[PDB]
Amino acid sequence: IRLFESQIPSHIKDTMPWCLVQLGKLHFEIINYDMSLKYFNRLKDLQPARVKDMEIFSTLLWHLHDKVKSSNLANGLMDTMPNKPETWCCIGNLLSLQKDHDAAIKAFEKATQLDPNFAYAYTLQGHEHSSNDSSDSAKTCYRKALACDPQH
Amino acid sequence: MGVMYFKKNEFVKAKKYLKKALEVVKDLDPSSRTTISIQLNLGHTYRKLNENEIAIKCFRCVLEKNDKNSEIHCSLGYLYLKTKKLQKAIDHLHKSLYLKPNNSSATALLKNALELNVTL
Amino acid sequence: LFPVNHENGKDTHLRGIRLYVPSAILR
Amino acid sequence: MIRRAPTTLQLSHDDVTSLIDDLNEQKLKQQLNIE
Amino acid sequence: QYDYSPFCERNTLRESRIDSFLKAERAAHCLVFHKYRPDIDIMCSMLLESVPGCNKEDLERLSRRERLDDIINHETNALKSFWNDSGLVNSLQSHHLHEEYLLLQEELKNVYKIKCESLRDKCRRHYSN
Repeated sequence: IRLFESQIPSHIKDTMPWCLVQLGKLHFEIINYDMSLKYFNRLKDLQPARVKDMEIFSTLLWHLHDKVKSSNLANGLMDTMPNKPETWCCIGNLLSLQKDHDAAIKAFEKATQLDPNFAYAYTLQGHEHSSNDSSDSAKTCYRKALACDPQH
Repeated sequence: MGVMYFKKNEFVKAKKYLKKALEVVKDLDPSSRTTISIQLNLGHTYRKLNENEIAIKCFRCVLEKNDKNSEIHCSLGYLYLKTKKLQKAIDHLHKSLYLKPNNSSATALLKNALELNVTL
Repeated sequence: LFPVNHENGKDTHLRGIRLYVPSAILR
Repeated sequence: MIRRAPTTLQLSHDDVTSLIDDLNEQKLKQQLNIE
Repeated sequence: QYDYSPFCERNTLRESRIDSFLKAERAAHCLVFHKYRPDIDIMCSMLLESVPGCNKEDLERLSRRERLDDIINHETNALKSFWNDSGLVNSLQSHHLHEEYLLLQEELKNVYKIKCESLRDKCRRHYSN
C-alpha cells in the first residue's frame, strides 16, 4: 500500500482496473472493508461486464449485507458469462447471504464442476458448510480446498 | 521374480532382478502399463530398502506418467514425511485426499504432519 | 397417551414438542 | 496372447501406522529436551 | 466409349447402372443447360451476378447502395422472390394466390417475433442442463 502511495502516480492508480483490483484485494487482506468497496464500485463503473476475480467482491459484500448491489452484479455476471466459476460462486455467496444454503452448496459444487482447479470455490464451500452445523463434510471440503491451492 | 523375492522378505536380490527388468525395458515403450509397474515396484523396494532418494525419483517419474493415483500420492507423502520435507509431504497427501476423500491412514498422516509442522 | 380429545374428537395434532436437559469472521 | 496385468504392490496400513507412531515418539523426543 | 470410372472407383460397373447413370446425367444437365455426352464436354459493371431472392431490380438497387391489377403485380412479385423464380405460379389460378399470400406474411411475421429473470431461478437452467 505504501508502494501504491509513493511509487504509483495518482492518474495511473485511479484509472488502471488491474491496480484497482489488486488494491481492493490488498485492503481486504488488511481487513479494511470500507476502503475496498469505494474502489470496487469504481471498477464496476469502468466496466460492469468484467468477471476476472469477483470472488473477493462477493466475499466483501456478503459481510456488508448489501443484497441489492449483489443481486445486480450476479444478474449482470450471469447474463455475460454463465460458464465462468466465479460468477456461480458469487451467486452462492448471495444465496447464503439471503438464508437458504443447501442450494448454495449445490451451486458451489456445480461451479467447482465447471472448473475443478478453482480452489476458492472449494474453500468457500468449506466455510459455508460450517453454517450447516456439519463438520465431516466441512472437513472433507476444507481438505479438498487446500489440495487445490497449496498456500491458502 | 522381484515381486516374489520382495514378498519373501529378501529384498536385495529382488532389487537386482527389478533393476535388470528396468534396464531391459528402459530403451523402448515408456508407456503401456509395464514401465509403470516396474518403477512402482522398484520404488517400493527402495522404500523397504531404507534408501529414499532414488525411490522418490522413481515415484516422481511414475507420477509424471500417471497423476490420478491415490496410492502414488500416499507413497510420496510417506517418503517425504520420512525425511523432513514436510511441505511436499502435506502437498502430496492433500492431493491423495483430493483424489480419494475416504483414505484411512491418510487422515492420521495429515494430523501428524500438521502437528510436526506446527511444533517446527 | 392421548385417549380422548375435546368435544369428543377422534384424532390429535401436536404443534410443538421439546426436551430439556441440564449439564468477526472471514468468508 | 492375453498378457496378464502385472500385480502392483500396495502401501499397507500397518507400515504407515508404524511410521506415524515412530514420528510421534520422534517429535516427543526433543519436546522434553527443549524443556 | 463412355467413361464411368469417377462415378465408382471400382473399375467395372454392371451395364444396368451404366445406362442408369448416362440417362440420368444427361437429363440433369439438360434441365440446367436448357431451362450429348458428359465426358465430351463439361464447359458452359457490378461483378455480382446473382443472389437468391434478388431480382435484376434488387441487384440494380445494390449498385445505388440502397388497383386490382397493381396488387396482382405485388401478388406475383412477392412469390417471385420467396420461391426463387418458380414457373408454376403462372399456371396457378388467380384466386389460389390469395390464401397462399395471406399465409405468407403470417408465417413470416411469426419468424419476426422468434428472431427478436431472477438470480435464483436462472441458475437452475445451467445446472439442470
